[PDB]
Amino acid sequence: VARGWGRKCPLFGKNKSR
Repeated sequence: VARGWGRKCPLFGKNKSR
């Protein structure tokens, strides 16, 4: 359900996690 891990999931997408 999270095709955009880089954004959705933080642990996976630290970029968006900030």
